[PDB]
Amino acid sequence: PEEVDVIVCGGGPAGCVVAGRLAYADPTLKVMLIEGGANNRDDPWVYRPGIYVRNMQRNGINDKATFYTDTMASSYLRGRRSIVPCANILGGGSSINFQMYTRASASDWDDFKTEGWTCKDLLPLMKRLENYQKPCNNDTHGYDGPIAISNGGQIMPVAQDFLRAAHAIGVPYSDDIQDLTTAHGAEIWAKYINRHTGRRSDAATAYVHSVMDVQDNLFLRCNARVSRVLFDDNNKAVGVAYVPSRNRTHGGKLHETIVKARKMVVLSSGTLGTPQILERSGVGNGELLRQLGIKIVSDLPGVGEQYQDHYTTLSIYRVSNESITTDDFLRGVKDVQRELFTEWEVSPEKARLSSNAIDAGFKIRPTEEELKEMGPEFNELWNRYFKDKPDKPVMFGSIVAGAYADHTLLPPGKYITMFQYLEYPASRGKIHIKSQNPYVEPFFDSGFMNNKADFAPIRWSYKKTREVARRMDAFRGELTSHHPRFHPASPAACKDIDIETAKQIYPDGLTVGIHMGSWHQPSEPYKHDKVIEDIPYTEEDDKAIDDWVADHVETTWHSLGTCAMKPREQGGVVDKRLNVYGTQNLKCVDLSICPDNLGTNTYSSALLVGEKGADLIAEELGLKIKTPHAPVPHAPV
Amino acid sequence: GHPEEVDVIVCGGGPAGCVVAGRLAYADPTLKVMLIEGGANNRDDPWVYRPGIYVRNMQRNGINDKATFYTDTMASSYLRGRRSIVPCANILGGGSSINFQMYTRASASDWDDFKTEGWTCKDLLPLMKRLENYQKPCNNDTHGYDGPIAISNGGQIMPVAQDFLRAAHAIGVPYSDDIQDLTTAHGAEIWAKYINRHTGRRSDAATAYVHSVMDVQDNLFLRCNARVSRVLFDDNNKAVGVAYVPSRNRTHGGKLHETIVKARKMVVLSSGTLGTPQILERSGVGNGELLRQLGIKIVSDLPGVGEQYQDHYTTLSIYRVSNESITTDDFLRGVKDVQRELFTEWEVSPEKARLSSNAIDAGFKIRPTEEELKEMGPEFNELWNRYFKDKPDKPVMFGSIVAGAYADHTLLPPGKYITMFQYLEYPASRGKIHIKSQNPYVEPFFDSGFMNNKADFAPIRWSYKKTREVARRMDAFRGELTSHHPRFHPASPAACKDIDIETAKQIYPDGLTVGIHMGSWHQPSEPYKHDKVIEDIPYTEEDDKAIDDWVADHVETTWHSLGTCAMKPREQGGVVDKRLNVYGTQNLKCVDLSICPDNLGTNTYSSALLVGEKGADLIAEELGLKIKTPHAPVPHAPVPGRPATQ
Ligand SMILES: Cc1cc2nc3c(=O)[nH]c(=O)nc-3n(C[C@H](O)[C@H](O)[C@H](O)COP(=O)(O)OP(=O)(O)OC[C@H]3O[C@@H](n4cnc5c(N)ncnc54)[C@H](O)[C@@H]3O)c2cc1C
Ligand SMILES: Cc1cc2nc3c(=O)[nH]c(=O)nc-3n(C[C@H](O)[C@H](O)[C@H](O)COP(=O)(O)OP(=O)(O)OC[C@H]3O[C@@H](n4cnc5c(N)ncnc54)[C@H](O)[C@@H]3O)c2cc1C
Repeated sequence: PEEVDVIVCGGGPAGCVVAGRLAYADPTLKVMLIEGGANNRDDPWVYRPGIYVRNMQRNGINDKATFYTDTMASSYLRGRRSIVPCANILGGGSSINFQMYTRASASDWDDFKTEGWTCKDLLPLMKRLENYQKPCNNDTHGYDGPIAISNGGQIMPVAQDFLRAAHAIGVPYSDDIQDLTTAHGAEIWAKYINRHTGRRSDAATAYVHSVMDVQDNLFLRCNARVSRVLFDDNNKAVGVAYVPSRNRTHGGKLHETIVKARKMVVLSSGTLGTPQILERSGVGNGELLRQLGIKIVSDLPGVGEQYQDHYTTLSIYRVSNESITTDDFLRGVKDVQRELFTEWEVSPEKARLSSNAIDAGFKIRPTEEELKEMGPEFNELWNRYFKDKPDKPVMFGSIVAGAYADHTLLPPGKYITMFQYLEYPASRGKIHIKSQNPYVEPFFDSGFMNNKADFAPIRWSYKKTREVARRMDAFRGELTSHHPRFHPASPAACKDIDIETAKQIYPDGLTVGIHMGSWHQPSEPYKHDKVIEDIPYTEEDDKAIDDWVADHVETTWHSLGTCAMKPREQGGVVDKRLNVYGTQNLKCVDLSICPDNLGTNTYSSALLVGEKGADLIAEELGLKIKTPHAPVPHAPV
Repeated sequence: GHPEEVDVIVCGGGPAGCVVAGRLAYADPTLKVMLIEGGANNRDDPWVYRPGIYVRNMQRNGINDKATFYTDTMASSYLRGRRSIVPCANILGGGSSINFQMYTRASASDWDDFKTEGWTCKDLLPLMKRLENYQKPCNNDTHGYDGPIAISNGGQIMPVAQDFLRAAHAIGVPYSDDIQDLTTAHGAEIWAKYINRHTGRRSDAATAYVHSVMDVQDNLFLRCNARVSRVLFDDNNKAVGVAYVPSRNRTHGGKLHETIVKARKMVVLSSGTLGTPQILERSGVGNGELLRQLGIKIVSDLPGVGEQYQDHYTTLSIYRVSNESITTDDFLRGVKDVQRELFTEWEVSPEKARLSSNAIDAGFKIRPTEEELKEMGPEFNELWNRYFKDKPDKPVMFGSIVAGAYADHTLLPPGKYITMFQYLEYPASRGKIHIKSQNPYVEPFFDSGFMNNKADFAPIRWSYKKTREVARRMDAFRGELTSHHPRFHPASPAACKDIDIETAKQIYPDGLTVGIHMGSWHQPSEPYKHDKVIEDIPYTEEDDKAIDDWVADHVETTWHSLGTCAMKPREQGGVVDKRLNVYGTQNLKCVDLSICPDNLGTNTYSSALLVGEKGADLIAEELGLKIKTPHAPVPHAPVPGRPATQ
């Protein structure tokens, strides 16, 4: 058509819930979901979980991601221009992400300090979205929601190996680290995978294609980049203008098509996308819009400010050749890939590919002792933010059964990577547009490590995750190339592959065991007997780690906080009901609205914001949300 | 044994024929009905029920026997001296056993324009829903959900589909959830298939209407491999039965081996646009001068028997694509382990399998602007005013991306391809088919009649340019296949650009021959740049004339034959009643697409079924039978009666 009731802009977790719930709640209500990227419906490069890694390739084929590079270099990162991707496909992150089922701790929601948003307030909505298909010992999960959650088809022998090691350095085992209370414990790590079908638990098939298969009131435009919201003379959002995904017209001319809104315009276009739409619509910092030739609808300085992410570091460790890992599949060995593709088709329920291979991990929190060696600047964050907040973790740590790094830069053999990220950083960034044009790259700043308090925890994490690695059965060495630049004589210096493992990789190789060049100090072969003591570290080694953090820290795609929800005088952008200040009929509901960070992989969060926004809109339209939701394609119920 | 007498005899087991015999046999288990089909039985044959191998059925290779080839008796000045080949189906299920399985529906006005009571759109709307089991989302209530024939997006949509839509948006053809809503003249969709979403099997009419009934009742008789010669008549021109001969003429002395089977109540003719007129003519029902010259005793003088042969007119614009693109070419080539990988996939999981598609996964119906109408000349403008002007639901051209070449790969270079499959919705040009002898094995006179009306050139020309602009904007695009494109002057800015160097080297990394200019046989395209600004190919009068030549050289049938036994009054050369009775006879109907008095803007499987549904209703009431809903459950399908997921 040209006109409908609710327009949802962006087809991410949040957007898919809003559009899907409202369209099901009332079949009269015409809602249209507009998404920049492509439709994901029945795409074997979405619904199969194991091929997740490739959606982060800058290979000029991958069209499922937009890559946001920093405008200028950062001193704090020793001169590098940070890259932050995000989804360009229906589903958003849910079509391309690691599928790690994590949840925030309880206090995180209370620290929003906003009525409607306590843990207490959201707990029932949390249960409403979840389809929990694994055991636990608490009452904290839901069992008839759309989003299937499990340990997946098969757990890799390294998972329990990681756990055995975590126990040995005094992290306790728990059945569920996602019970809203835990900050220091270790688990088998669940996925957004259906235990029964082997399929990825995307938001689009759960909430949108579910509804489109049974009713005719839900409209979908994919390959459609929403330029701006259309405004009234009294600032009521009337409609929405989108352009084609490609800029491939005659003479590169703009081609806007307009769609009009009777009731609501919803901005679910992501932490990076949403502030851009608001800013080119005329809703942002007044100084910026003036210069850009944009008439001011509302003057909001915090639009596109306070960029919060999680700060990833990837410690990589060499493992035994008998170890089962993803590396040969990731390199694209032919009949490795044929085997796992065939195994998934025949038996999704036991298939290796029905997993993300991130099968174990922990949330961690430092000791009275450990806090002494983490510097003054972090201790000030601790006393203020953490000290009397026992349910908040400081670092995340998981085991990927394979290298998560360009294998074109990795030696042969088997790897595991320790996937770490900083939970509540103090650093902050920003994103502003440089034009009315919706094809120009915007100004961008990661803001990674611009606060000094963020080094001490990551450094701590490096030494900790390493003490685990060294205590595992599968461990053979540290990939020197991808590790800190310790001094060769420091006791903390790396030790690379041992000779027995090397010889196994190239049994007829002429180069194995040639000392010439002294490029590594090899490990002594594996002894199951070996007694192990913690690696000592000097102030020198601690500089080396910091330097390593500044050169190799990255985004975790856990982007939030650019349209913050807090009072307008503080800088915030939305009401408690997520209305953009000084407009009518306009709400921003996605991770943009977070005023404060969460201790979690953020698919659970984006969904929960999406459930809450559906509640708020539904009681504003006098509509009642159905439970359960429409039956979800390819699922037994 | 088999019966020597029954109630109703349906001659020809196509879509229409299958609806009739099925609906009636299910409507009364006492009613004895015999379906006689010239082709072979299609039941549980993996070269029918797998949608992915459809291409093979048009091979003229000495092996394939699921098609009869009718060639023009005389060269056509209009095609530049070439004799035109039109195949039709030679198998139970007719075209529904061997076609592209593209789900398309006529526009509302097409039916209205028959100008015959009982055949209005709103008259036929319930019968349209009665036959469908629609297995995809759409934002309308135009479809049915408990009919026999399953319709879906198939197992796996190709990445080039959504790419094609992006390019079609870039040139102002709008996206829509459903272009088959009897309403749309201008728009682009993901194109559905006559393929059962859950089983991944071909939704042919024989299994859906006939085999279903034969499983649960004893009163439906099937006689395959039986060419219907002629209709036996009474002294009062009542049809009293039918005589058939073997499919293969391989008897002692090359002799005529006729078996007779009598009909108590009705003889139905459903042998297709090409078949039915011949059966009528060699029975004594057609042009009197022709029948008097051939020594056939005249039953009914109908000059319009085998006149007004219409069709849709196809052109195939072939383009080269990136080597990382997913296409069908290697599978069509017969690369052993590509075939092996795809046959295995469909066996294990038909619900997601690439073979559960036709690979024709996106397209558009298109209508020109006033802007574009000026380009198209006086003889197409006279047609527009006369036919399309105040008929806003009628499209001029159809267009769909095939994810591969639809052409002899023996004549194609290596690499990967896509074709813009294009056809003319409502041609002005008309053809004819008449028999040459009483013998049912001699070839008839034939005349495609393609392009014998100059009005047809201009819209196809406009299609070439329009689909070419769509090609040029795609992510997968790597050039035109010069060899299979119009003969532009090489200095023209409309001249073809063939494969670029980077894509070429990928084809043959260790080839000694890649990059040799010598011969200058192709103007290479410059390598793919994601950023590239594109501008439309400009054309001249000379370029236009090149394309008109290309159209005359390379235009073909779309297998959408209709119109040989037109339903209109006898004094205007019509052949049948508004109840599809053959003028001058009793207890004889035609129910197949031969009856259509005017074209329909659609892939005609939908329309052939609808005429069968209508024919069943007409015969039912004549016999006082009520048609049962839903029909007998369909082999290999699951138990369904409203919109659902999978
Ligand atoms: C590679 C990756 C790995 C991750 N790892 C994990 C993990 O292990 N576990 C976990 O639970 N979560 C993970 N996440 C985090 C989580 O998926 C995201 O935080 C979540 O998807 C946020 O949802 P959103 O709707 O707020 O934004 P998004 O998911 O990014 O969705 C935004 C959507 O809006 C569209 N859009 C942008 N601009 C426009 C426009 N102008 N018009 C129309 N549409 C537009 C985009 O195309 C996109 O589809 C990860 C994310 C990614 C990308
Ligand atoms: C290769 C191909 C591609 C096509 N593409 C599409 C598409 O993508 N989508 C779509 O919707 N439609 C398509 N069509 C068109 C569609 O299949 C036909 O319009 C439809 O099958 C016509 O049905 P019918 O009953 O009118 O005649 P037919 O389907 O031709 O059936 C006639 C039957 O009569 C039999 N017969 C003929 N003469 C005699 C005789 N003397 N005695 C006994 N039996 C006889 C034949 O064996 C045949 O089985 C295509 C057809 C073909 C062949």
